[PDB]
Amino acid sequence: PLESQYQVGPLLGSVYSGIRVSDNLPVAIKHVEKDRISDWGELPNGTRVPMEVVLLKKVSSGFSGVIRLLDWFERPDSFVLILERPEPVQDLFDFITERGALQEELARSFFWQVLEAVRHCHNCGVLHRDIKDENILIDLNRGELKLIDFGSGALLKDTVYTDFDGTRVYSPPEWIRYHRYHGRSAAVWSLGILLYDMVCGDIPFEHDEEIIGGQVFFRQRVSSECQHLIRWCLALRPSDRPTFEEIQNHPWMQDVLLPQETAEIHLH
Amino acid sequence: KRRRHPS
Ligand SMILES: Nc1ncnc2c1ncn2[C@@H]1O[C@H](COP(=O)(O)OP(=O)(O)NP(=O)(O)O)[C@@H](O)[C@H]1O
Repeated sequence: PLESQYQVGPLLGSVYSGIRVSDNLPVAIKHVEKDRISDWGELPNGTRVPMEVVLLKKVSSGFSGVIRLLDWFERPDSFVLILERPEPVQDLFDFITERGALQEELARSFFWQVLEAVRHCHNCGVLHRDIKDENILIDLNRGELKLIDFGSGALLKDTVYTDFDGTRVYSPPEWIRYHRYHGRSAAVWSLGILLYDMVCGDIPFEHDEEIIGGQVFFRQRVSSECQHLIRWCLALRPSDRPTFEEIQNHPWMQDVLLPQETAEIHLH
Repeated sequence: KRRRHPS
């Protein structure tokens, strides 16, 4: 089965809206050209798929803040991934573009949920490597965030990474200057970028020189507690960055809204 | 000007 187990619809951005005809579940149908893949892995059963598939299988167990792979298919020249599609949905990059700099209460709820999702990944041995507002979807009714696009991801390891294919402006200074990083510490850097994006309405750094200068100028009013968390995540030295635990125990991170509260207060 | 950033 393939083309008629899913009624397929319009382009989203090569990703199509689909409905699984066996039960009308909304889905997203992602096509990936074999030529444009550089990383491959093997599933539990041995067979050789794109890394993206391997990583999504590993995290698609149970419920979480990550968009789940429901199925996939090989074609002669492509793979096709069937993903959860929540509805109504908007990605965080568009949400921030329209709303501007988010209120701290809202930024705290989003950022916490992204931290839970990234922790979930790491627990499954998966490093995303492209955390950013464009790779985050907001389910507007439930107030739940979901991570997408594992296409630059890797298996989590504790040794150094010398390859990177994510977004440069969310990449850390050790990558810019030395083409090396460690997973968690890089992930925390990009989480600092993302947090600034939320409270200020745009990312802090556009150019390599700004990234390695680590001078964080705040363009909107932001509380001292939040500025501190952000500066901590954006420490130049990787070992000076906070662990995931220290981020979630930070004073600015306390008394988070539940997802449904977040929807009711800020999204409905 | 706020913009998206490709991989
Ligand atoms: N459930 C969903 N899963 C994935 N993408 C979605 C979903 N719903 C909407 N989209 C849109 O599809 C866009 C592209 O998906 P993404 O997973 O980022 O692919 P990409 O890496 O940019 N390109 P490619 O993987 O080469 O097709 C997103 O930015 C979303 O706005």
